[PDB]
Amino acid sequence: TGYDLSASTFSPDGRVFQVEYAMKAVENSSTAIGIRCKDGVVFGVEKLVLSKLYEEGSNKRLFNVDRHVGMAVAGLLADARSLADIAREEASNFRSNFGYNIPLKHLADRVAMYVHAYTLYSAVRPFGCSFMLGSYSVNDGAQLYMIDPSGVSYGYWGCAIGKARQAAKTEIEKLQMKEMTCRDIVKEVAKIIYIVHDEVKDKAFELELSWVGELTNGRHEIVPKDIREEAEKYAKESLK
Amino acid sequence: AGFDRHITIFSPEGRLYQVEYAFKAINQGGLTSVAVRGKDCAVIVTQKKVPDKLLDSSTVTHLFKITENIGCVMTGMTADSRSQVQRARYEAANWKYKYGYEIPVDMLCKRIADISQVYTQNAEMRPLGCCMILIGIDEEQGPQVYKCDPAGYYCGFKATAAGVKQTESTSFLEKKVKKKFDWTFEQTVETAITCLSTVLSIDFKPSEIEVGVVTVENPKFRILTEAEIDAHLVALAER
Amino acid sequence: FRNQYDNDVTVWSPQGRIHQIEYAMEAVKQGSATVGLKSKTHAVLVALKRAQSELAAHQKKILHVDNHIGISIAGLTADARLLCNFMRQECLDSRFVFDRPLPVSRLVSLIGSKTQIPTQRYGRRPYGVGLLIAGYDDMGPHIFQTCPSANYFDCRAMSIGARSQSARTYLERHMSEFMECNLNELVKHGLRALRETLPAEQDLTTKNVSIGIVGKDLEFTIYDDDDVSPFLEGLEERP
Amino acid sequence: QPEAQAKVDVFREDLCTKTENLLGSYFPKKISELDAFLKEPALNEANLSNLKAPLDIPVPDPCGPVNCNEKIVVLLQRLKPEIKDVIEQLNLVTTWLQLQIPRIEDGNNFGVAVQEKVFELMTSLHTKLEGFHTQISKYFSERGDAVTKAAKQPHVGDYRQLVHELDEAEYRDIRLMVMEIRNAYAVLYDIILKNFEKLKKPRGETKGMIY
Amino acid sequence: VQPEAQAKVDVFREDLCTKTENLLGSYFPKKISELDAFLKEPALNEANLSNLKAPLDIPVPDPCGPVNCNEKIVVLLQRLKPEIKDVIEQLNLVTTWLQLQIPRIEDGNNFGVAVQEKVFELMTSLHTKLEGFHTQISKYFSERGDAVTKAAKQPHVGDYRQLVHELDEAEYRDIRLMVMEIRNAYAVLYDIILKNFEKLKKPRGETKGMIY
Amino acid sequence: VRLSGEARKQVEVFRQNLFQEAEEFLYRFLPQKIIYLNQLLQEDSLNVADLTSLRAPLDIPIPDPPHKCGFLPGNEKVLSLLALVKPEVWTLKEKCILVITWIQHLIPKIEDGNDFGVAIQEKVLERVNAVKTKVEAFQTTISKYFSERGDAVAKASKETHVMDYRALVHERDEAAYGELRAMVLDLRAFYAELYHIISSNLEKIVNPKGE
Amino acid sequence: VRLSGEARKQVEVFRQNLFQEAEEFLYRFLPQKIIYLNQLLQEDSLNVADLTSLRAPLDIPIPDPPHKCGFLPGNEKVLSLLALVKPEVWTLKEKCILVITWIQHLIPKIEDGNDFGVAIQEKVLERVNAVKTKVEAFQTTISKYFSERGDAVAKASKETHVMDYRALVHERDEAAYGELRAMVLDLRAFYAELYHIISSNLEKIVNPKGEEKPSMY
Amino acid sequence: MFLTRSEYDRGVNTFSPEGRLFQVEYAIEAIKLGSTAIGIQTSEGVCLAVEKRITSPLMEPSSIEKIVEIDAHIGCAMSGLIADAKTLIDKARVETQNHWFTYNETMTVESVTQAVSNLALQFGEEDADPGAMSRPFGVALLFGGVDEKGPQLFHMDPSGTFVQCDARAIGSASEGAQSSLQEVYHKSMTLKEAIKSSLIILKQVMEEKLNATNIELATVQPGQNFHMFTKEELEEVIKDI
Amino acid sequence: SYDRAITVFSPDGHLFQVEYAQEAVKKGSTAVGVRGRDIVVLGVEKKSVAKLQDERTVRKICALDDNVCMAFAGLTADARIVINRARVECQSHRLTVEDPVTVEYITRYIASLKQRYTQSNGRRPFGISALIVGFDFDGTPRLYQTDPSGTYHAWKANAIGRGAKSVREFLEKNYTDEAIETDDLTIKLVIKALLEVVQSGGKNIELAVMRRDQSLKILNPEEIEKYVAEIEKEK
Repeated sequence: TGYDLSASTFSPDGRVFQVEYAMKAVENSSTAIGIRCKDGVVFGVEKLVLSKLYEEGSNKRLFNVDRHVGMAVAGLLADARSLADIAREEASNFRSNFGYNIPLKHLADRVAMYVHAYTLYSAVRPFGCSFMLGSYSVNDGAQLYMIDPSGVSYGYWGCAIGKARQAAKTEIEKLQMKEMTCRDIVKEVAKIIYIVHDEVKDKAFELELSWVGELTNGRHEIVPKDIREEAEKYAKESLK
Repeated sequence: AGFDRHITIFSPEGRLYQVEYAFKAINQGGLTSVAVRGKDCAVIVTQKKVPDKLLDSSTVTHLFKITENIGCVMTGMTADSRSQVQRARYEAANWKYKYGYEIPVDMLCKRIADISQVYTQNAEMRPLGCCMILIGIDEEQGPQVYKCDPAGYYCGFKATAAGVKQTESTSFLEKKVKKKFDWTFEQTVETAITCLSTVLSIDFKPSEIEVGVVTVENPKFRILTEAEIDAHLVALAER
Repeated sequence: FRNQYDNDVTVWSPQGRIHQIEYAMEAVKQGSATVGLKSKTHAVLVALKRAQSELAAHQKKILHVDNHIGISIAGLTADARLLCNFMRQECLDSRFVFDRPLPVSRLVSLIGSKTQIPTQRYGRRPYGVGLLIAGYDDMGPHIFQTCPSANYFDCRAMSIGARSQSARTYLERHMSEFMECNLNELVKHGLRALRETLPAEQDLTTKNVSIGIVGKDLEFTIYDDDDVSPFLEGLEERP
Repeated sequence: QPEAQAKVDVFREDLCTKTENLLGSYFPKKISELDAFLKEPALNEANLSNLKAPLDIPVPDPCGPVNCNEKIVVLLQRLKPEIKDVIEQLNLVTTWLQLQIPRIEDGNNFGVAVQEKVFELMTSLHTKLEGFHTQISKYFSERGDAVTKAAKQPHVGDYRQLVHELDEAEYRDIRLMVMEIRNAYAVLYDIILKNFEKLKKPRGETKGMIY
Repeated sequence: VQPEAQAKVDVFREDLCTKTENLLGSYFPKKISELDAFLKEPALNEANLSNLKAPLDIPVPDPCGPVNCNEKIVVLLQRLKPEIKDVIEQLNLVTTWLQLQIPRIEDGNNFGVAVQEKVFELMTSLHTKLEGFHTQISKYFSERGDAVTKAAKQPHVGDYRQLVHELDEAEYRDIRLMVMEIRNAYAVLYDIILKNFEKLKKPRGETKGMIY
Repeated sequence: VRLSGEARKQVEVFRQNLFQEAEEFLYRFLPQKIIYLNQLLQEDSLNVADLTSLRAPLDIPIPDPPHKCGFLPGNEKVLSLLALVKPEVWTLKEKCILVITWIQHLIPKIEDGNDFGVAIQEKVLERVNAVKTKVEAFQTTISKYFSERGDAVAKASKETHVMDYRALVHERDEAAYGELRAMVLDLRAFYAELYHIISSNLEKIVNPKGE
Repeated sequence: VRLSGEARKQVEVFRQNLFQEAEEFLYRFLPQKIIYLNQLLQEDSLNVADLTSLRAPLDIPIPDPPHKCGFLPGNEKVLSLLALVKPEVWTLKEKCILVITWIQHLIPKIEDGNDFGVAIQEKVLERVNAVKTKVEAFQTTISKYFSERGDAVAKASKETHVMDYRALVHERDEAAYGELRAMVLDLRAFYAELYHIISSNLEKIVNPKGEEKPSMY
Repeated sequence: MFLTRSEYDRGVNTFSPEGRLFQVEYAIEAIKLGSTAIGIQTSEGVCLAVEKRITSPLMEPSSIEKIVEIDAHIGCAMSGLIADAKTLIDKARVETQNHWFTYNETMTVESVTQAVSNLALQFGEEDADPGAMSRPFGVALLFGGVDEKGPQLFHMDPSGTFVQCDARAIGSASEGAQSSLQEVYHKSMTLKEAIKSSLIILKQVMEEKLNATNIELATVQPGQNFHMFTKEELEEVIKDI
Repeated sequence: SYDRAITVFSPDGHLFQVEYAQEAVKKGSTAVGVRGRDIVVLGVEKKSVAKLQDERTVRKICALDDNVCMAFAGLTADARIVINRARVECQSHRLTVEDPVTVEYITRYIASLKQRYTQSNGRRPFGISALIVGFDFDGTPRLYQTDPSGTYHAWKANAIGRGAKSVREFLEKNYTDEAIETDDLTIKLVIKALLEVVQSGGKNIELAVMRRDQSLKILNPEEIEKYVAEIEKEK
């Protein structure tokens, strides 16, 4: 069956299988989750330490695509870094032309359309990355968006990507994020990541966290290490 | 065979099977949309299915506003739908810029459909696997309903459906127009909801459906609130 | 069979793996080994060169991009030369424009973008070369590796090329002492690490070793066959 | 009617429980048992002159009961339950894998291909084992025919040699068959264990929210 | 372990290499000469097969004495059988030599392997034909015995008499073509190997390298 | 072709009866057969542990070392197992024919494209034909048991000096028991596999070319 | 699947036994067998030049032109050479079985990529399976020799008048000796070919998927 | 047991499994079709020699140009495709003259070899220019010249890799000619000894008996410029052997 | 396998499409060239009149410029394109450097064009080989040959096209300093060489000469008849 070879093609039953094959790419990735609460959005990533040789604070999967928005990625890291460059360019162009910080919904739509361009044409493959975007602005509020390799974009109160998406999603589902505040949400994100991590298959992980919210005055930033250590100790204690 | 797998090549029977597969891609989504016209109003209804609780229900929508007085409902791939929606908005604004008046619904449908034609004739790109249904009010012609498909066919309609239950829904609607007495706004909305609910067997609740309307009194496309949808739904059950 | 899904970079596999990129990642294994390690005050690159014949000179495995950055290559010399030209022009552009040395992290980011573009498009192959980038900047000493896949890493130490796992395990077990080492101790550690990769019959020589050092006070310098003899003499013997 | 699906699903759940129990306990136990049996001194015989059995036919210058080779029939009597067992277990795992084959589709046909690979190995094993079943009957029939030929023509000695040669060939074939059955259990366990995830869940849900 | 084991197999390989080289140099040419000489001899090529007809001493109807084999055919078969054994042995030698010269599997640059594969196919076909000849000899003896026995059991049936005569004639012309085939097999094997020797000996070729 | 009214009625009733019978077989008869074969497997006769127990008594006089044969009956145990299994075998062959013709009638007009449905149909009927040929092989073996046992018993009676023929007769009975048990198991497996394939691919089988 | 500790221990024991036995075979047994087989070939018993010497006296009373046969023995030369060669055939079959099990245990979990090593592994498996089939054909020929000579001698004795049955008996013996020399040299060739293919392709056979690589993921 | 699937050798820009990129390797095999060329570097100079491989007597011997002059300081000897060789020679010449124009100096042999190598690298098609041959250059060059570092001999291959070599042989008999080079060569040998040894090796490998017509010989010494041995000088040396 | 694209090398590094174009050249009508001391003679066979065809339209020999001419064997349309391109290059070179083209310059240009078509896929090689003749400024005769591959070589005398092997063997035998002594002897040599492979002598050869400082002259059929008569008589 030559239908799956290219994305220009359609299956006889109406399915573009290259895109689904690209969606299978992110499942290879280690998990990443983002949770939205009243104050803001918290992101977390389970960054597996492949070797002791690799420096800490390397292979970062949490990027800052503008001062007021952050990006968390799962799937091919090369494609993800390129998509982050695209998103940064889109945000800068929006600021330059329209004179203010890009709305997250619009940014998600533009990067999603850029992604969707690739599924159509035969010359170029779909992206191999699924990524989450999150921002807080006093006008818009807390917003969390996820973009699949297809270019589908939606807003999620809580979201997970990667290998352990389903388990992470049920754990997130039993949380009541809407009432909660960010400084608790960091602890619960750590708990969920420690739960879904598989010690047997994955040797070790270093929890990589970020948030955006009013506590930052609407700037996405990496967690202060004291708060990281507190959340990690809480997660280890709860794990039992 | 090999006569499929490329849009350009014709079959020995001259059928271009790839676009026909794009038509199947619409039904792969598992959602249905219905549009029915009235004497003074046009409505679009479609299923709203939220797979996960975590998804923000506000963000997920298949109803989009091409311009202030035109609304559309897309059925098929979500990404291709959003792209075609963006192209439609650009075409409408560019029409207003060049010609000084709001684009007619028929001309918008024609522009989008001939774009779909350039897709189905050039090799490298694929037809967008989505279907559009546009509703608006034209002062000369009254309400209008139109549909684009991946092939480039753009015919106007009294009432239509798209998605998995299209044949059942058009069978239902065909009976209703045949027993034509009229359709006021309430009867129009009721006909749409009854068609969708009957073909799906759903017996909907307000969250499960999203409805958008245009009316000669208020030409702007508006997406009714859950309260308005429940008001219409309860009226259906009572009678 | 699955001979399909391997032809081009633009074809995803049924399990989400682009096989041509992996086949390119195999290319680094073909080349002679290289090792890089850093201290608080210095960053070092050391290499094992290969010769086509006794009469032929050993190939150049360490190349200087700028005073503050230099590279060592494992994999295709063609791709190495091209990427080195790109990096040199980027650094020259930074010095011309801003009159500052380019940050090494930013340079490897540029390399990653340039390398990523082939993988996604039909046409040019993935750059089938793996580079170790070492430099000193205001933040401090840095070592990075770049794969034929555009992903790059930041490393305390790393070894690329044939039989480099032996060097990696030596480096890992000896890593703790590296940070406080003198440059002589550090280059000696790296030399032993690449000595692990060599065949048992072969031994380090003045000819087949090249050493590259950069630091706060030291611009990138490649110590050649005659100049490696001070660093090599300290090493004791094979275990 | 979903009652039929209910019954077949109960049958599939039973097969899944059985094959999991097999892979966990039965296959390792049989591997160890068969390894012990081939290590046994019985089928490891240095000299086959001991294996040689008498032929009561008189030489020329009506024969008495020409008994079968006691050693070979003993070893065969303990062998044939093992062959029957391994064939039954192979059939069980084969039907389990067949019921796990998913709906036919033109994409996501990995895991399905994994199942086909496991299937071709299982088919080869089944053919070899039923070949062993056939071979035992061939031994009995051929030895009987050779003995009858020798009795009818006592002057011919090549029939005497033929009977003895059939006996030693059967002994060596029994040894190789025990090795085959052990190796079959082992490789089947290895393949199933390595690929169990895909064999159990070939495709999964790749639809997502594309459509 | 066992570089000594690799050394032993290498000793076997070097022995096969020098043996096949000497074989191609001397043995195959002289065997081609000998076999064409055997063809030219009058014993193998006879004008009339009535001369080949051997006495069948069965008495006709209005217990037989020893019915002997066709002495001409038997003598010619005794000449033929060494040639079949020899050619099969040499073919096996060169086949083993080529098999040892097969290189390590590599994903590409397998044209040298393809030459070896084609030559190996030719050798395999030759082996099959030669084994067929060796079986055909025993077939001849068995069939002639069966026909003689049928004639003795049923003297009235003359067609069995004609059958023994026809089997003798068929075997004579068959061994003529067989000797031709042994000669031709030696010749064509020599030609294939001599023409393709460079690729057969060194399929991959020198690894010029320096791309890395 | 001009279609008579009676001819149209005849073809229509055939198609109607075939499709009705296909639904009935898939949803009512097939699970009933699966449960029947389950209980038949659970019966004690079909799970005899010691195959030497069903070793029949073969009464032929041992020749005195250097008179006549009485009636030798067949093994009642294997004969009873045959009486059980043979109806199931022929029944599966009949239902396989029904499924084959049902699928073939569902095959649509030949057209250039949208041929994945007909590909699925062809795959399913290929598997069904494979099931049928295996079933025919079971029938061949069932026929072979009687002739083989008769040949072996006749050979033993004709040549009483050779005991290997008697051992062969006992082996034929044992192999027959094993083969019949395997037949019951794989008949159940074939029924279940047919249900699985048809139920999984029913939408494309009944409606291959889309709508 | 839930695995008992005894189950894991049993499987580990089988794996280590298989692997060490394969190493021992390839590196100790095979060269020893090669030297033994070439010594056998060099020995004069397998090096007979005049195959009419191999002919054994067939004592059947020729009929007079117009007594029961004695015990007719088999050809002792052929029988001795059979005694030599047959264990070699069975041992090569056993070691081929060991090799297929070794490689089959070495093949990795099925994956879409990194399939070239698996291709080499399965190709080697196919070749050794071919060698297995060839030795099975050899032992079939070994049985065929005894049966054919027996029926030939029986037919010659029954029909004493036809000489060509006696000629057939001698012919079967001669062809047997030729085939058996061919068998033993083929056995040496098979052993050497097994070593050559496995040694040359050993890195891929033992470690098909290869060393771990830096994650693209 | 033969596995000959290759299925990846066709088409550059395809990494085969094990990442070998076989089109370039086949191009490197291509130079073995060419006539053997040989270079020896010495303190007194670097010499280049090649076998012309004249097809017919009617062909003019002078027209065969397998040793050429990039400039006075550098000469080249080539084996492989004459046409793409001409292309690379043109690139070398224009780059030398561009260097003279821009910096009023003479390029080093390494720099010239790098200049042509950059052109050879362009088979990858990283550049968007249409006028670059998709196939790799099916030629190997030997660059011999006296520079600031003295006599230098550089080797270039279809890949575009380049290295200095004290003595190298390219072409058909490069295998075996290189072994003869390895045994004969010692760094101290004068150019006369190098000329004699290279001609010995060329006589060994060449099918035809060596004659002044069928070889081309050249030397560039520190004092002299690139020089080609004439018919008479070739006669003198081939007589001396 | 490796014969479908010009770019792809084969194992053992053979580019086979260019070889196929060189084979296509062999199909064409024969052409022969010889260098006399003061003449260069270019002779080409004529396939057939067909009795309803005008001979003037078909001419294998052509003049690129006053001092250079060519003959071709191979695809006629490709030859026409190459001839026109070389002519415009000749006039452009005269425009650029105020000097007449040298024979080696024009054969280099034609070879470079053919090479340019070989190197890139999406273009097929010119299926022609050519024999270019001219007199240089010094007055030395020059004969060059080109092929689809793009290599060019000077030849004292050569042939291209069908029967090139046979006629060039004959020419290797016959050619000597003695034959080149006379202009008539050069013309007779090429005529005999074409007679070696042609159905009939006078009817089926079209021949031309270039002298030291004269334009191309296509010899009249009567002159060719006289020369073949002189050749025929001597035998």
